Amino acid sequence: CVMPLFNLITTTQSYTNSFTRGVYYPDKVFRSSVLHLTQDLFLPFFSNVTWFHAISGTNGTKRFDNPVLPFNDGVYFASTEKSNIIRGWIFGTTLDSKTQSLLIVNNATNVFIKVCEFQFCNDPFLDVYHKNNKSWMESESGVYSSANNCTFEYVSQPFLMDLEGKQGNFKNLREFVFKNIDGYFKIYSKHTPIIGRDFPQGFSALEPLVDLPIGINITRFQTLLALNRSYLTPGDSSSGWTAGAADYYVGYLQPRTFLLKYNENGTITDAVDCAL
Amino acid sequence: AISSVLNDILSRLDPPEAEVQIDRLITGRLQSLQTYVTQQLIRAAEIR
Amino acid sequence: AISSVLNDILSRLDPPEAEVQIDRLITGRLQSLQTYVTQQLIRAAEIR
Amino acid sequence: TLFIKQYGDCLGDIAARDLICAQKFNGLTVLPPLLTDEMIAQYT
Amino acid sequence: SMTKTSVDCTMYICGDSTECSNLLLQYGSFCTQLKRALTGIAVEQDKNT
Amino acid sequence: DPLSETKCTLKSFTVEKGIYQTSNFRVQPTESIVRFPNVTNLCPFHEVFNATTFASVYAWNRTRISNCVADYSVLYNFAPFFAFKCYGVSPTKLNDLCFTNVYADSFVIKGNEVSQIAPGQTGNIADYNYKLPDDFTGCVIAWNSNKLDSKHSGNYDYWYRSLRKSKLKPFERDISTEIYQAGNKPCKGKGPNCYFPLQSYGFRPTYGVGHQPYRVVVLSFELLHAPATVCGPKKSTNLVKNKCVNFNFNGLTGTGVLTKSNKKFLPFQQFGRDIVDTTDAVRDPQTLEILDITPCSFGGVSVITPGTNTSNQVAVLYQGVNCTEVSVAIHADQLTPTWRVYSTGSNVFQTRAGCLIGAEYVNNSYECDIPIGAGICASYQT
Ligand SMILES: *[C@@H]1O[C@H](CO)[C@@H](O[C@@H]2O[C@H](CO)[C@@H](O)[C@H](O)[C@H]2NC(C)=O)[C@H](O)[C@H]1NC(C)=O
Ligand SMILES: *[C@@H]1O[C@H](CO)[C@@H](O[C@@H]2O[C@H](CO)[C@@H](O)[C@H](O)[C@H]2NC(C)=O)[C@H](O)[C@H]1NC(C)=O
Ligand SMILES: *[C@@H]1O[C@H](CO)[C@@H](O)[C@H](O)[C@H]1NC(C)=O
Ligand SMILES: *[C@@H]1O[C@H](CO)[C@@H](O)[C@H](O)[C@H]1NC(C)=O
Ligand SMILES: *[C@@H]1O[C@H](CO)[C@@H](O)[C@H](O)[C@H]1NC(C)=O
Ligand SMILES: *[C@@H]1O[C@H](CO)[C@@H](O)[C@H](O)[C@H]1NC(C)=O
Ligand SMILES: *[C@@H]1O[C@H](CO)[C@@H](O)[C@H](O)[C@H]1NC(C)=O
Ligand SMILES: *[C@@H]1O[C@H](CO)[C@@H](O)[C@H](O)[C@H]1NC(C)=O
Ligand SMILES: *[C@@H]1O[C@H](CO)[C@@H](O)[C@H](O)[C@H]1NC(C)=O
Repeated sequence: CVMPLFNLITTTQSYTNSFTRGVYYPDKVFRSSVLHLTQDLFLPFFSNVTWFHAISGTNGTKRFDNPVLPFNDGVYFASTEKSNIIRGWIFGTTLDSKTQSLLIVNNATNVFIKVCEFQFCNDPFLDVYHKNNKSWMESESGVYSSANNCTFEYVSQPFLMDLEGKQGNFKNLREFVFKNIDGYFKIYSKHTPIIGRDFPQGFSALEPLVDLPIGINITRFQTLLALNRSYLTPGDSSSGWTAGAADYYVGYLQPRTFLLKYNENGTITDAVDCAL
Repeated sequence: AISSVLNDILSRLDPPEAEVQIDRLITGRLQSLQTYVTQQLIRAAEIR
Repeated sequence: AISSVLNDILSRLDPPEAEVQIDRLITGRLQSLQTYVTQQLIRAAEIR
Repeated sequence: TLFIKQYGDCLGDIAARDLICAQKFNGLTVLPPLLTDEMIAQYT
Repeated sequence: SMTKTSVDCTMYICGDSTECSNLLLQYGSFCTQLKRALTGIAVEQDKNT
Repeated sequence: DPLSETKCTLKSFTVEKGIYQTSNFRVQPTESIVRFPNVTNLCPFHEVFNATTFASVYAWNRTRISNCVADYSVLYNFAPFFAFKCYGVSPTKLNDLCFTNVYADSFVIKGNEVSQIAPGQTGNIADYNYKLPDDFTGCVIAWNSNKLDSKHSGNYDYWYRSLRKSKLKPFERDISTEIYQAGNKPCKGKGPNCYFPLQSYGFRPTYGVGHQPYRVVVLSFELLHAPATVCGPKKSTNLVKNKCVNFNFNGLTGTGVLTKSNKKFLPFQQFGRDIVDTTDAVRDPQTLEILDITPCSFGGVSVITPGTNTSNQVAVLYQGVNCTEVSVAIHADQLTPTWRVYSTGSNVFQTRAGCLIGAEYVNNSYECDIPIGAGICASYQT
């Protein structure tokens, strides 16, 4: 656990409406041209979310905003960035080695999921920097000290995610939904090109991506930020760890009855809340 | 069922065993409602 | 019952245990059919 | 806008499944009227 | 007149199930009555037209 | 023959002229197929059965079983099986179904507390150390372990939790050893209103059978919800399409015809459904092909008779089915009613109400006597 000295900035929690986003497939069953009324842990329509930001200033002060947020019954995570500052998330109750915790790390070549009794630092983060001034690489030393009593390790998803380019704005509309089932932890994802600047108005179903049968206890969740040892902003001689602009939103799920509209073609095209 | 009060059965019994009695009361009250609705429909036809 | 498909109940249970689930589903479907026939009879009287 | 016509075939579920086909598959059949609409038109 | 519908019990209640069909006979004639009522309704529709 | 069926239907030996509804013809299946995944490696139940130590109930051992073939015959190879009772699943049928995720749990339980391992049970062990879900859908094997887990000096290695603020929700594990507080007085150690929640069995071989230690293994398998990966050792046969057959797709039994699908399943989905919530499409576990499921043709059967006094000739109307399908099924001996009416080419007529077999279609037009449907009527004429 090595943390360079930084001018830490108190977290800013701007509030914004949630619009109609946050619709995922309740189950693997395929239906077409039906009006399915379902009860599940959705995201209530036109709800309110906590908008955080993460950037490094030109005055030597870097905004390090990684607060600790309740999980309750679910979390809708949406992210948008250029350099993939959000490289993963950490889940747990007390954030120590006493109880098992869930951790996800993006290796930029694969996706790492480790569920052990990790011992995190005060502000754990992934150490990414240059090697021999030729290549980029990341290290997990700055996140945890030691791993003991491991119960689930997962290394898969050899996808780089953002690959189309930065046409609209980084083309990085990334949405995740985490559900704390009794014996499962589900992840749903969808990548969308930018229409506008941030948080556009539209509908997009969230197909499931990965299923985790960990069966662990989660109460709290926290997000990890990528820290690169300079060499990001051209024309800057500041030899220090710098982080690019990062924006993400967290919504809280609730037990709601929805009305999904599967088209005649396979994909969900619209949904209506039954209590809005 | 043991009793005609839902709360009494709920409090005095564990869920899995009380499920049978709650189902019995549900069946009885559903039959009562369906009988009322059927007689209302017949009387509605006569009144029409 | 434990499932709405008779094939599932038949596959996953022994006959003597599956009798109960089969009978529960029979009761439910018979009640539904009786309700449908009664409503159809009243509608038929009105249409006549 | 409306049943039986000649629904003995369900078109192989070319475009999902209609309500009538689903109902037919569980003992719900619609018998055709005795007088076709041509005969009703002739009577009128 | 209205749509003439004929409903088959055994297919609706115990569709392709010998055990359920055998268990259905224990309920007496709760299906000959349904078939008779629906047939009467259909004949009545034809008579109405 | 159809006339006898009409006689049975009317419960009379004489049949008046008319058209009667007798039964429902059905195209019976020819073959039976089973499609199971390629997996062959056996699941290691013996390792959780050869567990040299059994964890305490408050921290009961839990292991997952997946991506393997489960042969529950090895359960009977164990000798004692003091309590072998399966919830929601037939123990004899365990060898045929397919489960998605099998969870195996093991612990050592009190001799007379075996009956307390069940949904909604009352008692300390039920709601303070190990709570089963109210909708438990698995099996459990229990047996005594006196000759493995009894020490003459006493077995204090195993413990149970008895004091806590609230009861445990089902499938919840509590491992903390924090002291218990009674009332509102703060607790800092052993003393008044403060007791150690963990107490030991103190098992001894000299104790009675009801006081003997008992090893218990819990096999909780979640039912069909699509991503099945643990299947029985039943062998799979070849797949046949465009023929009414009995299918068994990954544990989904039924009867219907199979065909290629134009519906595009996304990679994660396994089987489709109808709007009336009936299974309609299934993806083949082996070839990863998506197929429809359409039930074999059926429909009512109506017998047209001119009255049993006039003649014994009858005409059968197969409601809502083309004559091609009926003729093919008859030629293949698949119709459920086995009294095939003689067909001579001109005895087959296709009405809008169905297929009329046994009656000749004339070009004339008379005031019709026996109503068939859709402007078609039948009568007995020279
Ligand atoms: C429905 O899914 C199908 C998958 O093919 C898509 O259909 C194609 O649509 C394009 C654009 O109109 C046509 O050029 C192709 O000929 C279609 N292919 C077919 C019909 O096989 C279609 O885009 C989807 N509809 C959506 C997403 O609204
Ligand atoms: C339960 O006990 C087993 C040993 O009996 C522990 O170790 C597991 O052993 C099985 C084979 O018996 C392996 O397949 C697993 O990979 C092992 N798990 C490991 C090493 O973590 C097991 O950990 C125990 N489980 C619990 C929940 O206590
Ligand atoms: C979200 O929180 C803000 C806090 O000021 C509140 O004003 C707003 O109404 C909230 N949104 C909803 C939809 O309740
Ligand atoms: C990331 O991927 C590289 C290969 O690209 C591999 O060698 C390494 O172990 C992975 N994990 C890291 C750097 O944590
Ligand atoms: C791991 O398990 C051991 C053995 O039960 C236990 O003593 C220890 O506290 C656990 N945690 C760690 C971090 O080693
Ligand atoms: C029956 O076959 C005839 C002759 O090709 C055709 O006109 C009719 O549409 C078919 N009906 C069905 C239900 O297949
Ligand atoms: C379980 O028990 C004995 C030792 O007690 C061992 O030799 C045997 O091989 C084990 N059983 C299996 C099936 O491996
Ligand atoms: C999970 O941990 C929280 C926080 O300590 C606790 O309140 C809750 O009871 C735990 N739930 C389970 C199922 O263990
Ligand atoms: C099963 O084996 C067949 C060939 O026998 C192969 O085509 C198919 O992909 C395999 N299924 C798997 C590996 O899931």
